[PDB]
Formats: sequence, structure tokens, C-alpha cells
Amino acid sequence: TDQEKRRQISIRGIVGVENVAELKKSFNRHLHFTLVKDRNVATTRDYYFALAHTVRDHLVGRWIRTQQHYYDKCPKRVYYLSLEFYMGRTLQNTMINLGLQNACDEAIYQLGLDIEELEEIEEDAGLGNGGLGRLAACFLDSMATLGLAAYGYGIRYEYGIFNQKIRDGWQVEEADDWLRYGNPWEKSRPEFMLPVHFYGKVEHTNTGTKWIDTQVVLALPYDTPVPGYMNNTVNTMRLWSARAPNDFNLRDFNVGDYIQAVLDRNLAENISRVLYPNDNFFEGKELRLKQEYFVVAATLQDIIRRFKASKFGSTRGAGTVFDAFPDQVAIQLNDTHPALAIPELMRIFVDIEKLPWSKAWELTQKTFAYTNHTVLPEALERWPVDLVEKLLPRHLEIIYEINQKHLDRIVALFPKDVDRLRRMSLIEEEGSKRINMAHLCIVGSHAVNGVAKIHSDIVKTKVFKDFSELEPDKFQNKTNGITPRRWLLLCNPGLAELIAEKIGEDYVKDLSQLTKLHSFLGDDVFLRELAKVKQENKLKFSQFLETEYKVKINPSSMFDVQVKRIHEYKRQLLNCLHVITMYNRIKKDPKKLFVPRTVIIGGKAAPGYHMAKMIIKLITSVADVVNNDPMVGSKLKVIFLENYRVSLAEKVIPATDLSEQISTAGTEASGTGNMKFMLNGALTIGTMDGANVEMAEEAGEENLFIFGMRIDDVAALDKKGYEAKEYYEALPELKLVIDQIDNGFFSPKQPDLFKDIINMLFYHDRFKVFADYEAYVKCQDKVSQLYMNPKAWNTMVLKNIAASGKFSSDRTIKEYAQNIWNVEPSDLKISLSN
Amino acid sequence: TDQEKRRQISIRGIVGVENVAELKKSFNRHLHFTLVKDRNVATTRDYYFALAHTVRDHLVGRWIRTQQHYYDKCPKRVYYLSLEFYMGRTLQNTMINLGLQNACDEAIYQLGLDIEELEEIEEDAGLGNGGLGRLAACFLDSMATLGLAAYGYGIRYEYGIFNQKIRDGWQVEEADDWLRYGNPWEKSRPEFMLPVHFYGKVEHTNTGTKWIDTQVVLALPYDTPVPGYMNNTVNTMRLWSARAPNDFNLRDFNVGDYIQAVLDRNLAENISRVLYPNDNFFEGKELRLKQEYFVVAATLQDIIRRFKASKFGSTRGAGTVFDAFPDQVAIQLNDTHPALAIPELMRIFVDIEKLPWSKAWELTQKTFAYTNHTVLPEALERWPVDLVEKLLPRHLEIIYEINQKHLDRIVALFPKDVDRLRRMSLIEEEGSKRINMAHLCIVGSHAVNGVAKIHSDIVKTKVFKDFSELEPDKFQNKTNGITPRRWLLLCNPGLAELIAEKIGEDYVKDLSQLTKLHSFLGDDVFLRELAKVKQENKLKFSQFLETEYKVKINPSSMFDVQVKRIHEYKRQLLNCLHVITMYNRIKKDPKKLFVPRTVIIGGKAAPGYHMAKMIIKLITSVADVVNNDPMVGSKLKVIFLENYRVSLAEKVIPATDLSEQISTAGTEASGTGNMKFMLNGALTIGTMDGANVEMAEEAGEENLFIFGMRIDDVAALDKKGYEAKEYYEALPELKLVIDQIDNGFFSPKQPDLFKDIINMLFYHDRFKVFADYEAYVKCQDKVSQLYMNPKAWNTMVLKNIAASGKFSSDRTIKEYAQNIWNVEPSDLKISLSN
Ligand SMILES: Nc1ncnc2c1ncn2[C@@H]1O[C@H](COP(=O)(O)O)[C@@H](O)[C@H]1O
Ligand SMILES: Nc1ncnc2c1ncn2[C@@H]1O[C@H](COP(=O)(O)O)[C@@H](O)[C@H]1O
Ligand SMILES: *Cc1c(COP(=O)(O)O)cnc(C)c1O
Ligand SMILES: *Cc1c(COP(=O)(O)O)cnc(C)c1O
Ligand SMILES: OC[C@H]1O[C@H](O)[C@H](O)[C@@H](O)[C@@H]1O
Ligand SMILES: OC[C@H]1O[C@H](O)[C@H](O)[C@@H](O)[C@@H]1O
Repeated sequence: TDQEKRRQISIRGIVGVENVAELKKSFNRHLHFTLVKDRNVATTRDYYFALAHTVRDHLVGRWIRTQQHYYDKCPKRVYYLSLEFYMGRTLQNTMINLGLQNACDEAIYQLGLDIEELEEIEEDAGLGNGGLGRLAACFLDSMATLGLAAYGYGIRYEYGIFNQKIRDGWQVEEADDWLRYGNPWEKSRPEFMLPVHFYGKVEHTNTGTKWIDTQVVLALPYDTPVPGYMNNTVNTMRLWSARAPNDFNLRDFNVGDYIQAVLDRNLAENISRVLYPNDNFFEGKELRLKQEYFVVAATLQDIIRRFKASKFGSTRGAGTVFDAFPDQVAIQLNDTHPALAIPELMRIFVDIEKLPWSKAWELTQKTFAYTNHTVLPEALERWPVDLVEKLLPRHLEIIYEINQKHLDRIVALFPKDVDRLRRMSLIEEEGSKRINMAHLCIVGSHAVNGVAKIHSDIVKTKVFKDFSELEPDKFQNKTNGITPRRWLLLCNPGLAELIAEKIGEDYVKDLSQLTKLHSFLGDDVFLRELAKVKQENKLKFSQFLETEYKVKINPSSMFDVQVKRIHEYKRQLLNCLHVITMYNRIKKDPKKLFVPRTVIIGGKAAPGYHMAKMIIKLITSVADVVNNDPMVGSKLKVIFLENYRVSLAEKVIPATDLSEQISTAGTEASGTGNMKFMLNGALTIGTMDGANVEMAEEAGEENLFIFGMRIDDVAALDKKGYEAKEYYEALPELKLVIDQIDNGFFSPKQPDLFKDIINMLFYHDRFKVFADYEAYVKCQDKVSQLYMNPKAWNTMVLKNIAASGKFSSDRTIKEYAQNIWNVEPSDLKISLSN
Repeated sequence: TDQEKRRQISIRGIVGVENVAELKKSFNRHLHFTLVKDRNVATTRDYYFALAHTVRDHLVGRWIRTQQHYYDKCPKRVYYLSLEFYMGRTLQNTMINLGLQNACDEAIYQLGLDIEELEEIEEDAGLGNGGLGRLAACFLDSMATLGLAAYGYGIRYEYGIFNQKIRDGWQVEEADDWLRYGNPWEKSRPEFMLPVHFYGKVEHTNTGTKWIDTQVVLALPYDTPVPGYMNNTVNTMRLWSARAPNDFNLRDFNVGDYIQAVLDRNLAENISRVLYPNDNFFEGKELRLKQEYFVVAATLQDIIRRFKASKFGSTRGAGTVFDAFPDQVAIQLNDTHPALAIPELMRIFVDIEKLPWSKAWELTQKTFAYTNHTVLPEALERWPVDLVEKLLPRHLEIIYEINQKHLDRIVALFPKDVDRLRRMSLIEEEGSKRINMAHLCIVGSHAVNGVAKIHSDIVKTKVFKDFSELEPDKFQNKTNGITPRRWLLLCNPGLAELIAEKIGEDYVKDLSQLTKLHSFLGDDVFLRELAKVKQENKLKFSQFLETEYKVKINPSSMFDVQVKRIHEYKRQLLNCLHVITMYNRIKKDPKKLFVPRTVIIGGKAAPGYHMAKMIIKLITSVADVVNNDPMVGSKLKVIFLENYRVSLAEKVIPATDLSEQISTAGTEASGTGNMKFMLNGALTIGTMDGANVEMAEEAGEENLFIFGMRIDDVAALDKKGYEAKEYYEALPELKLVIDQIDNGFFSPKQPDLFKDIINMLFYHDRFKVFADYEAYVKCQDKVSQLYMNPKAWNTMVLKNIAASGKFSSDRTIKEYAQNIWNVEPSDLKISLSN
């Protein structure tokens, strides 16, 4: 059942040939044979899927070769654990990284199709929600580009979080059914489903501790290949889908119990139903825990499986096959969501593999590395021990014994320090016992890191003081990055081509090389092209806006964008204050010079966030007024981008001129979007916090439009009293605006509509909108005047783009690989024809 | 969005080349690219799917060409409506009809795989249940072989009916989850879902009658290509799958209503969940109606769609585009299950198309043709008008107005005949109003037919007397048939090759040509080969039995099989009586000559059928005794085939010698299995009823082992009194057997186990087991003695096989095409290279 005849089963011949003739033959086989269609009945969506599958074959051939190489060389594998993967679309990104765009373009042209039309058919993968997930997505691209044997592990959300739609000015959430017509980029593995247990009880027997009487839930993996840039290296993203062990009971169907018959089906599937389910109640709270354990349990079993199966893996040789585990496995804990992976690995090791608790714990710590994204201690994930006790009984035991061994050594260094114990314990004993998941992640990992220089510092010294003191070397910093593939070459082929036409192409895999663009700082002919590229990107986006919004867009306008989640700390209300202000200024009397701007605000509000949704309605109302006002005209146009997401980001970003990063000082750890704009040719107007800080250190604070209170100033005010009533009367323009909002200038049908935004802004604010108002508008006026001089604007732009090179995720990954995972990057190209 | 460049989208190049080199290349592309596997991790199931997809491409290329031809020539299309499609497996049958078996064999051999092993991986399509569905399946193969533009329409049952498993002697039903790993032969059409309404209310407006306030259920079609024999003609079988319009409510998920959120999902999916759901209660009863309407509603919409889209179809030209409808469409109503198609087509025509009721009714009748399978009037499908009124309100109205127009003309021919009205009305007014579905099918069709000569006669004259009298020409006969592809060439390649080695290959598409085998009746050298072929088939099946049952099988044994549904009228209990009898005879004292037999009994019992299940347990108990009895040995072995189905039928049938068709006289209309055995080289022992009748007329009653009471004899006894107590004492051997059963000879642990089979056999029988007992055993002894003389046995066998030619489904289809559908068969081969 083997032989050398079975060597005929290979990709040897069917891999490598990627000319236009073969791409046409493949398109035809997929259109007709895979889709069971023909040119007479085929839809646009069918031609898209035919292109997707054609490209996928090239992708999968390289994935097979990549994985065969990993098995042969048996390197240390990196497993990126994240409850969020903001992947976006896959077609064009795959074509670029595999270098197929040119050929496919010609092929699809010869077939009589419009490739740009096939491309827009694709849905954004409903697998992510924001920056945490997009970081993971950029990391995947980087680890593949850096030749690392890395994996992406998460949950396959059937419906993601939701899609945003704006009807009648307000936000209405829709179910993101991205899978309605299927996903040609994934591949389910029905023959490989892992059991995930829940509830039950512990039974300490003679031959060990047993977790019995449980409810099993199957994890069905879906594999999607992640391609590296031009290196033939394609890695794996494996997402789990919840399924019941027996999705149909025949006995119940014969009795008429049509709900019972498929009862286990629903319960299990709720797990992978949506991303971040409403936790405002036990039911939804318990589901997040189930989702967290689900990813953990299934992922770990898979890792152990592949480990044992590895070349040098398993046996006796091997004394204990797991002695070399941390030398062959590295698991990155993105945030605290997968914190359960620590007790679980311990459960597998001790209960199933029968290894000594002490031996397993040693192995465990060397395996896990924790990443803190949220610097706020009030925002650290906690779980009621009661909830864990019910759902994961054997797991509560392990968290206690882990904690017991943690505290015992603290008194073995602080025998009198009774307060350091309760301050460092995993459990918080109060009128409801909770479990600090960040503490678990810290004690259970060999490394911990923040996402920015000051973020990591606050993490190391402030928040986890009593932890870093015990072991300084554990805490690190890994400043976030962005992939220059999807964020430059893909989204902005114009800029990427201009940059390469001057300094070659080595910048793509070595972004820091962008400093060589300074040798054109004096060149005005280049800056001509540079600004020309931005106008190209602006013409195309203007069309998008006109078609999708039916709003006349001034192409010569500025393009002032602020795209991110709608939240109070993110401000955007402050942006709206300035918008009304510019409107009022125009209303003063025309003729006065006013540099035209296109104020685009985008983002999604949380379902149970009243303030955020009012702010959306507030912006839309302002927009309707200033866009229809005959006086204003092509001077100021306000646009609220509906359903802002990865694909849309790729659209607006290369068309932006002014990046709005105006969050209150002291509320931002990093700023992934900030870096994207910088790289694309936009000037940044933003507070000196989060990402802006390090961007300033690279280009020069002089090159960014820093404004408002610094973190010190805010803490200074959070000691005296922020009475919003003051700035109101003190400031002229502010008064007018605020009044217009409260009197119903922007809401004639319902003047008391924004009544709630007023009361909060004054007597109940928290992020000081008014305190930075005046400071914000003056800063903006400096942007407007700078925008009046092209050379001055572009010279600063080139300064930003030329200093963005360190914000590449390749750099970040090089750091994680070097300082945390102990993995060495590689530039070698996987051979398809070995 | 067209051009002549789009002509590049074609199968021109990728269709036709089917050598071994290309079959290997395709296997590799599917194994690696479709399955995302390699030879290092690929399972047997993966290699199967890779072969299936490879073969499927050849299949789909011909389907595309076939359908493109149908559009071009625009012939009249036949739509076969059946709630059951017993398809079995598809791999090998597809290879034979497309002539790929040879090449694939070599290719798979060069890949180092065992093709027989890949083949057994495939599951039987859980789409059928018995003869009604297998008839439809054979018809599909025949219509494709006969070049007819025919379609198969039904429901895609997610779990079929159930799979049978015998544990501890009894029958236990299991959920037939044939789709667990997917079906590579089907193709869903998510972009084409048809709405199916339920409940609601009627609203007679100004502009027509409206059916409002309904509950929509989506019908998602799954397309599977049905290949014709060596003619490049591949037709379509389209099965509908129930889906909810909105399978997920986000609003409910945020509130924690995890059942509500996916509430509509379950309700809709129950429809296509299982075949023949338990109707013993309103819930299950209402579901069968929903299933019946579901197939109807979706199928008709599809037919209208394709009709309008047809070449000569739609417009004005066309005055009324539907004037030519019955000249372009023919819909066959297999049984009364799809009876709802009559009122529905009327609903579409009148309400939606706005055609005059009279004009629509004319069109309707010319479109439908009804097929009666059940001759019993007590078994005619009836529906409570109350149930229809709730579920399909607009439909009850139409059934009444159809009936009103039916009865009004009866008094316009029988103005005083008050009893003929209530006797011919669609509705039965009683202490619960019911609707006769057969009457609806008759009034709504232009043709009606029985499945056998006497069956159709009883249908024409007895049961539907007052209908045929009104219009004689409506009622016809179409004797059932069997396809010689799956039932000779596929299952018995040995016999098929022997038959062709003497009379060529024209017999495959013209089975009647089998009379030319008589020119070998005197040849003993041929009969040598003939019997050799049966021993070959017997050696292979013996292995199957030993491996699967762990029972030593005597290869020289007879192989006495009776495979069919376990039912009282089917007898098999009578067969068990004889089995015990042969056992007792051996127990008399050894040495006495007893021709060795392998008594194989197979079939499935209905879940709520107590008697049938006892009979299974009865047979198994007998088996355990006579198989373990040291005295008996390789003289008599009893086997009960677990989960008897199409694939198993293909296995045992070519290995049988004695076909048991012993059902009580007057309880069988046809006999599809009977014909299968006859064609394969088995002698038939059976009552003179159903299928045996016409087989006798072809080979000669002299050539079949006719026994027991005739239909006249039984009716003679059903006038005096069948006191089973008589034969009991009167017959020696019977007494012994019956007593052994009642005293617990075959059930020492529970002697009173068969106590219920005794009481029923005596005081509550209905099919006269004892009355035919003596007559049955003597007949059997004649089989045994004949079996002692090879030449005599084979000479009769050749007589059976040589006379089976008329039992081909090609003949039956030729008749339906000629006398009912008004469609002309064709021998022309579809050109792949046009
Ligand atoms: N024993 C092996 N030899 C070679 N390649 C392997 C082996 N096991 C796994 N691979 C490769 O790894 C891919 C992913 O496999 P796994 O790591 O088992 O999930 C497979 O499709 C193979 O291409
Ligand atoms: N307008 C058309 N011209 C040619 N072939 C057609 C056309 N419409 C349908 N067909 C063929 O019929 C197959 C089944 O289509 P339909 O009858 O639309 O279900 C399609 O895949 C085509 O191969
Ligand atoms: C980059 C990106 C983000 C980043 O998160 P912030 O915290 O908002 O910077 C979020 N959403 C999308 C669509 C992005 O592309
Ligand atoms: C042919 C066949 C039948 C035919 O039905 P009967 O009424 O039993 O002759 C039933 N089941 C299978 C598996 C068959 O192949
Ligand atoms: O600015 C984007 C940010 O999005 C999320 O908050 C991530 O957790 C953070 O690491 C990232 O920097
Ligand atoms: O013998 C097989 C029989 O199976 C079913 O009863 C069919 O309805 C009938 O037409 C067929 O003849």
C-alpha cells in the first residue's frame, strides 16, 4: 500500500508553469468543471470564483512545497494564537505575493472579462474586528515573507462581528454572512475533528486525575494558505469551526422532537457563530469563555499531534518526547483571550501524558509568550472562578495549583510582605472571586511585551511592577508594525512604483531602505510625481464616493480622514466640532479664503454603546446640512464611510492627505492605522501619544502636526477639575457650535436629539473635548495654510514616507523571532522544482 | 460585457482527451489542489475523492455539451417528478457509461493504488428507499441512453431514511449521514434559490387572488449529472434542499436568544431532513405534506423559468407564451406524492401569469401524466382538507374548483347518478373530510398508467372504473423495466462479457436481442462457461460473507436469496419455515442426501412495525442455531444481510441461484428485483403474481418455479375461512417447526419471545403462510433436485436470461416516450468536438 509507483502521486509536473496560456486553461477548467457552468449562464461571481480557484492552485502548490520543506528540515514552529484575524480580501494580495498579477491580467483580458470587476465580488473575511486582528494578519504575511514556519490559529466565525449600514443617519448592524456563497480560499478537514470538552466533574483516581461527565463539542479546522512575498513560501492559517459530535438524532425525529433531534447542533455552533458575542449577561459571558477554551483546546491538541509526528519527534530516544517541546514549539498569546492555553497545556501534559507537574510547568513557560495590547489595569480580563468552576472544573484546579506555586515563592522572597501576595495572586478574593488572566499569562510565559516603547514601559514598570521586579528580563517591547505588501504595493501601486523607480525594489522586504528617498528632498521634479500619484489615488476614490454616496466631491480638496472605531476616547466628536466650525466660518460671509476639504469620518460603533451611536448620527446630521447648504458648495463636503473595514481602508488610505489621530492623550498604546497613512503620503495631525510618538521620533515632531494636551497636562487637569462650562463661554466659535447642536440647528425635526451629547460633554466628559478644541482648530489652520503650498506640503510628506520604514511588520517579526521565539528568518526561496 | 473574446471561455481544449497520461495529471491536480493534500498525508478516502473528481470532469464536460445541444435544438423536455431516487453509488457506473473504466484502471494502477479499494469508500446516495425510487433511477439512466432531454426532480435528503444495523439479532436504525464527508457528484446552486410559501391567507383583490401572510422556505437545488451509455449524453438530476430565507438573526443573538436566532433554520431544514418521516402524528403528517409541496413548488418554478428562457420560448409571437407549454414540457407524476403539482401549476398560471382558469386547466392536463404503483384502493393517499386548508389555503380553493368542474360534467352525463358523483369526487365528505390524491392526479393528467399488465388492468377497470369509462384512452400500461448497465454490465461484468462474446454488444442498448442466446441452448460448452461465471460471482460474494459475517460459506452451495423490505405480505417468514424445516430434516439423521444451500435473507423493517422486526429476530435466531449446530455443517448456512441497498444488491444478485419471490398472491403489482435476478442467471421460485407473471410469459411458466395459491384460490379462501389451526396438525413438518418457535427452541433465554408471531400466524394472519407452506417446500425440493443436475439447471437459466430482454428500462422508456410524453428517442452521439 506504498511502493515507488506511489511516487507518481506528485505535483512535479502540475506546478511551476504560470504563463498566460495555462492561466486561461485553468480558468476554463474551474469555470466549467469546478463551478459546473458555461459562458452562456455564468455570472460575474462565477468568473470571480474561477479566477480565485485558478490563483489558489498556484498558492496550494507552493503551500505543499513549503510544508514538505518544514517537515524535512524540521525547524522550530511558531503558533500565533489570536481570537481575531482581520484578513480582508485575498485575490489581489495573493496575486502580488505570488507574482501573478501581470499574467492573470492579460489572461482575464483575453477571456473578455474586466478583472477589476471580478475583484470587487470578493467579500472581506468576517474573521477580524480591528487592530488586534489586523496586527495578527500583518504578522502572518511577515512570518511567511521571512521564511518562518509559522501558523495562525483562531476561530472561523460564521458571521464575524457584523456589517455596518447607515440608514436614516443612524447605525444599524447587519449579520456579516460572508460565507453565503462560500470561501474559495479555505479548505475544511472533516476527517480531522478534535474533541473539546466542557462542564463535567473531576475524579481523582489511582492512575491519575480524570475529567469526566463532560459535554463534547467538535472542532472542525479550516485551512487557508498565507503567501509570503515572492519567496514561494506559503504558510497555514487554521481556523476552528464548532460542530456537535452527533449533529442529528434520528430517535427524536421519529418522535416529532424536531428541535431535540438537532439540539446539540445549535449549542455547539454558537461558539463559532459571532466574534465578541454580547457578554452583558451570564449566557453571553459564558459563551466568550467557551469560545476562548474552544480555540485553546483544539489548537493545542493539533500542535502536540504535529509535534509527536515530527521528524526528530517521538520515541524513546527521546526519553520524554516533550523534553525538546519548547525547542520545537513557540506559542504567541495575542492579548489574554487565549490565556486558557497555559492551564490546558498543563492538563494535557500532566493528566494525559503523565509528566510530573514540575516538569510540565517548566516546559509550559518556555513555550508561551504573552503580548499585552491594553495598558489599562481596569481593562484587564477577569473571569469569575464560579464560571470557570462550572465550565472547566479541572482547569480551576490547575489555575489554583499554578497560583499556589506562584505565591509560595513570593513569601520565599517576601515572607512578611502580606500585601505583595494578594497584589500578585492570579485570584482576586472579593464579594465575587475573579481570576486575573494577565497574571496567568505572565506567570505562564517566559516573555511578555507591550506594543510601543512607552506602552511596554508602563507595562513593565507601572502595571506589572511587582512582576517585572521579580524577573526584569521577562518584560520586553515590540513596537507594532504594518506589512508593506497589502499596505503599499497592493493598495497603492502608484506610490510603490514611484518609490522603486528611484531606489529600486529592496525596500519591499526592507522598508527602512526608505531613508534613501531623502536624496530627493531637494528634487522638485520628483515631488511633482509624488503629488501626481496622490491626485491619481484621489480621482479614483472621488469616483467611489460619488457612486456610493451621491455627493459631489472636489478632487482638488484636501481629503481629511479619520477612520477607526467610533468611541469617546477616539474623539471624532472633536473633529465634528471643527467641521461645524469651518462651516460656520464659511457662513460668516463667503469670499474669505478657505482651502477646500473633504472631511471623511469612518468607523463602527458597539451595539450597546449609546454615546458612540449618537456621535454617528451627529456627524451624519452635520453632513446633510453642510453638503446641501447652497452657500458652502465645493468648499466643504462631509462623508461618513459606511462599514469601514480592511478593503475600504485600502481604498481611502492611499487617497488621504490629512490623517486624523486626535485621541485624548493617555488613551492610546499604539496606532497601526497611523503608520499606514504615513507610508501612503499623508500628513499626520494628532496628539503626542500612542503611535504618533514614535512616528515623530522617525520623521521629526516638526513633520507631524502635534497638538493638544500631553499626557502630563491631562494628569495635571485630572487633579484640579475639568469644568467644560469654562471653555464654552471663553471660546467664541465653540459656543456657536455647541449651541447649534443643543438648539437643534442640525436637527430641526428633533432639536433635543443631541441633548444627551451636550449633558455628557459638560457635566460628564472624561476625554476633554473642549480642553483641546481651540488647540485643535488652530493646528488645523496650520494644516490648511501648509496645504496652500504644494512644495512645502510634499517636502514634509516625503519626510514622512522616507521615515516610515521602521513601521514595517517585517521589522517587528524580526524582533519577535530574535528576542522571543528564538527563530531565525530566511531569505531563501522555496524550490517548486526540486 | 460580451465580445468575441469571451468565446475564449470554453471547454473546447479541456474536453475529449481521455488517455492514461491525462487521467493521472487530473488525479494529481485534484488530490493536491482540490483536496489540499499530498501522498504523505493523503488517506484512502482522499484518493477516492480525487478519482471521483477526475471522472466527474469528463462527466461535466459532456453535460455541458448535452445541455448546450438541448438549448440549440430546443426539444420537448421530460421532467420526472419523484419523492424518491435510489441512486446507489456513482463512480464505476459513471466510468462504464463514459467508457473510462479501462484507462482509469491503468492510471490508478500506475499511481500505486488499489482501485477496488477506492471504489468501496463511496457511500450509497441516501436519496431513495425502495422500488419506487430505483425505478426512477433506472429511468434516468434510460432517458439519457435514449438521447431524451429528461430531468430528475426530487428532494435532497440530508439523512435519507436510515441505515440498518443488526446488533444482538434485532434491527436498530441508524441515521444515514451519507453527506458527512461530502458528495463529489453534486453541485449546489446558492445563487439560485426558489421561495416556497406556506400557511398564510387568501385575499381576493381587484387585480386577482392573492396568497398573503405566508412563511417562506428556500429551495436550494443540487445538480448531479446522469450519464447515458456511450453516447456522450449526460442529463440532470436536480434535488432541492430546504433552507430558511434568513438562517441567522443577529438581533436575537445579542439578546441571548441562541435558539430564536437560528429558529427559522431548523423549521425549514426539517423538510429535506429525512425520507418518509413518521406520519403517525399531526407533526409528522404535516411534514410529509410540506415535503410534497416543497418539491412541487420549487420544481415547477424552475420548469417555467427554463421554458420562458427557451429558444422559441417567450414573447409575443407567442400570443400567450404558454400556448406551446405542453408541447415543450412533459411532467411525469411518479405515484401520488407530487399530486400537488396540478393545483400549483394552476396557481402559477391563473394567479401569477393571469391566464384564464379554463385556458390554464387545458394546458395543465396536457402537461401531467400520472403513474399508479399501488393497486390497493385502501392504500390511496388522502389528505385532510383541514390540514391543506391551514398549510396551503389557496391550494384548497383550487382543488375544490377543479373538483367542482369535475363533478358538474359528471351530472352532465349522469344527471340522476347521485352515487357516481360522491364516488368520483376528489373530496370524501365524512366525519373528517379527506382529499383523494389519485383522483386529482387522474383528473389533472392526460394519461395514467399501471406498472404491469394485470396491475394496469385492475387500475383501469376495477379501481378507477368510473374514470376509465368516461375516457378509456387515458389509462394505459407501462410494464416496469430495469437498466442493463447497472444491472448487468456494472454488477456482472462476467456474464456481460460471456453474452457479448457470443452475440456481440448490441444487446446492451437493445436487451431483447438476448433471444439470440437460445442458439446456444444445445451448446454444453457454453453452459460450462455460463455456470463458471456464476461460480466466479459466488466465490467473490462468499469472501464478502466470510469477512463481514464470520460464517463459513460453502462455495458449491446453492445461494438461495430473498432480499426486499421486511413485511408480512412479502412473507420471508414462510422462507424461514422452510429453513427450519431443512434443518429439522438434517436433524432427522445425517447421511441422507441434502443439496447444500446458503439461505440469505435481506431487507429493512419499518421503525413502527412490530411484526416485521420480530421476523428479523426470528430469522437471526434460526441462523445462530443452524450455523453453530455441529451436525449441520457446510450443509446449511443462514445469512441475514444487514442494511440491504443498491450497492449490496449489485453484490449478491450476480451471485444468486434461487430468487425468492414468494409473496402472497394478490399483493404484488410488479417486481423490479425479480427481473434483476432473471437477467443475472438465477432461477425464480415464486408465486404466480406481480412480476413473475410476465417473466413466465417470456421464458415459459415451465422455466420458473411457480407455486402456491393463485389469485383466484386466495379469493376462494377469503370466502370460507382460513383457520391456520388446520394445516398445523394436518402437516407433520409444519407442526415441528411452529412448535419449536413457540416452545423456544430457537430462543432458550426467552421461549415466549416469538409468542407474538404464533398468535398472529394462527388467529390473526392475512397472507396465508401455512396455506402455502406444504406447497412451498415441495416446490423447493424440485429446485434442489434440479440443482443436482448442472446441465438441466443451466439450460433453464439460459432460458431465463435469454427471455429477460424485454425487462429493460430502455423498452419501458421507449413506451413512455411514444405513448405518453410524445418524445422521440435518439441514437446520435453528442459531439464533444463540435
Ligand atoms: N510525513 C510527512 N512528509 C512530508 N510532508 C509532510 C508530512 N506530514 C505532513 N507534511 C506536509 O505538511 C502539510 C500539512 O500537514 P500537517 O503538518 O500534518 O498539518 C501536508 O499537506 C504535507 O504537505
Ligand atoms: N442560453 C443558453 N445557451 C446555451 N446553453 C445554455 C443556455 N442556457 C442554458 N444552457 C445550458 O444549460 C445548462 C443548464 O442550464 P439551465 O437549463 O439554465 O438550468 C447550462 O450550464 C448551459 O450549459
Ligand atoms: C489598520 C486597521 C485598523 C487598526 O486599528 P486602530 O486601532 O483603529 O488603528 C482597524 N481597522 C482597519 C480596517 C484597519 O485596516
Ligand atoms: C431493485 C431493488 C429494489 C426493488 O424493489 P422491490 O419492490 O423490493 O422489488 C429494492 N431495493 C433495492 C436495493 C433494489 O436494488
Ligand atoms: O492602532 C491599532 C491597535 O489596534 C489594537 O488596539 C491592537 O491591540 C493594538 O496592538 C494596535 O496597535
Ligand atoms: O418490485 C419493485 C416495485 O417497487 C415499488 O413498489 C415500485 O413502486 C414498483 O413500481 C416496483 O415494481
